[PDB]
Amino acid sequence: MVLYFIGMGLYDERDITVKGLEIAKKCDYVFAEFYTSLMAGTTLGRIQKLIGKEIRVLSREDVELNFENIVLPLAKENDVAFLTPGDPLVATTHAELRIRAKRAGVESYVIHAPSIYSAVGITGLHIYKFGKSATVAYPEGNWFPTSYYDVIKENAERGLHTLLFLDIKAEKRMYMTANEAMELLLKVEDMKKGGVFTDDTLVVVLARAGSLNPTIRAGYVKDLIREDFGDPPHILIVPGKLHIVEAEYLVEIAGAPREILRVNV
Amino acid sequence: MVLYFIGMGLYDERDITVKGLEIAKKCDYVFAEFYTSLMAGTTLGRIQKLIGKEIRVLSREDVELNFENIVLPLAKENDVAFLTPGDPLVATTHAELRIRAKRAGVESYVIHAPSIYSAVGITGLHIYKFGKSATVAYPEGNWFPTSYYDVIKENAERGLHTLLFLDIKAEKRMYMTANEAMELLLKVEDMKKGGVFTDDTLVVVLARAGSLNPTIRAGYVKDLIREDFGDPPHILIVPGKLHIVEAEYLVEIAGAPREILRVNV
Ligand SMILES: Nc1ncnc2c1ncn2[C@@H]1O[C@H](CSCC[C@H](N)C(=O)O)[C@@H](O)[C@H]1O
Ligand code: NA
Repeated sequence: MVLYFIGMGLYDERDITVKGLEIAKKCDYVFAEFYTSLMAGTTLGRIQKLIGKEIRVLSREDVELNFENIVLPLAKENDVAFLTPGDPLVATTHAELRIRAKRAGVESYVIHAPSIYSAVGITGLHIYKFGKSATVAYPEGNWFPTSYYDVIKENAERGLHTLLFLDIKAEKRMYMTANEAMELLLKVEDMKKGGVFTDDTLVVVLARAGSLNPTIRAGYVKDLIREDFGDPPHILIVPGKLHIVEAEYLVEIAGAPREILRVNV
Repeated sequence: MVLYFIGMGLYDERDITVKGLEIAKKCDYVFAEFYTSLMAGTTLGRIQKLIGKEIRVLSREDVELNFENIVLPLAKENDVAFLTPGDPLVATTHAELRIRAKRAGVESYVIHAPSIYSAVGITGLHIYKFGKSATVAYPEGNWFPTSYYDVIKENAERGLHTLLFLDIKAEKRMYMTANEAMELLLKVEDMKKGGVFTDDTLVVVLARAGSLNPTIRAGYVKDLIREDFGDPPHILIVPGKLHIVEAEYLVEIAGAPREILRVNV
């Protein structure tokens, strides 16, 4: 009787750690969700094939309202695994599920996997220089989210980089592109006018991290806002003050304008 | 003609991803470094047996000063793998290595793995609330660095959490414990008296992340400063003001005192 929170990683079924795979293979029941992120390089079939078990996919409602009714009951008499994209506890509310497990007398263990949060390292930006992170959320009806704009501003004043997770509506199959995130940010800039995000702002786009050929691009909003970065998932990053080697990397690897090599100390 | 930056993960040889293991097995030559960090839950022998290849260890100088003379030459006519603890390119200087590859006409791909940057999510603290990160260094001689103290201050001031890496002497295999980190910070507080780190400061300790039995403890400095958190590596976190949900996880999972439910929320 035990519950394992196992991350499947960034892009495909092979992004799971060996630890996670060997443990999953031996579990009596295997559950999973695919609404907290998008694994663009795999399918349930390949995952099931790899694990050798039938996987039951849970919806956000199943998890958020019925985890203790669907999963925990089985964990009391068996070994259960709950799979999620990337790392199970990063930018999700799955951590709270460990409390529910506890209160049900079920021991839980966490098996990490590569996460988008650390994969930003591939952009060449020093990961220790990232500040507070935020999520660019799709406006809905008359409600237009904007706090993420304030995060960029706060980080920028401190010279820190800003990681922007992009919205996702799995059931509607909606995956926010970096382009849409940029459009929303310009609209918020027009609203607040803090000179935080404009056509001249340098940004970095990372798409489908985890694949052998992710899309890594850096440049000014005016030039990237309409560029095709390939299929989702995408994340947008607004760098703060750059170190020379960061700029060098963005130019050499992410095709940024050579002019950014000239940093303003 | 191809260099593969492959992450070994957090704690033991099984923290590498299935993708990383399979690719490593197809490489003609396999290099690894254990100076940016160490896999306390395994050995070079166990990693070699898992990969089924002989692994050549590289020192910090081998990499920083001679990467292009030791690794790249072979990558020109073979498939080569460069293994590192955690997720590749997280270590500040590693991304630049890809520029060296490009310059040498060598293709490079990144195979991600679990990083402490995302693994700390197991402490229950929301990942988006983490601010700038820092490393607590041992003072020595006339040198007493304290910038990490200022990082905590700026972060906590904005309600952000601070991830603190503890000093490590790879070659000498000596790790700074969370206990030593706390003592050091109290000492720094005594000199700067900014009211940033005191006996009443709430801290979180994460030890052996990646292991199936990690140590996750949360409490006030006065009660944790002499507690035994087990074997290294240790990571110290100074949380900013907590979301009730974070506080609850810390109490139920990290054994934190109920007092934080009213004092630090
Ligand atoms: N492989 C990938 N490439 C680019 N962005 C990704 C990504 N995986 C996740 N994301 C980003 O993060 C959002 C999901 S947030 C959940 C993250 C997950 N627990 C993890 O550990 O990665 C997506 O909407 C997207 O903006
Ligand atoms: Na961070």
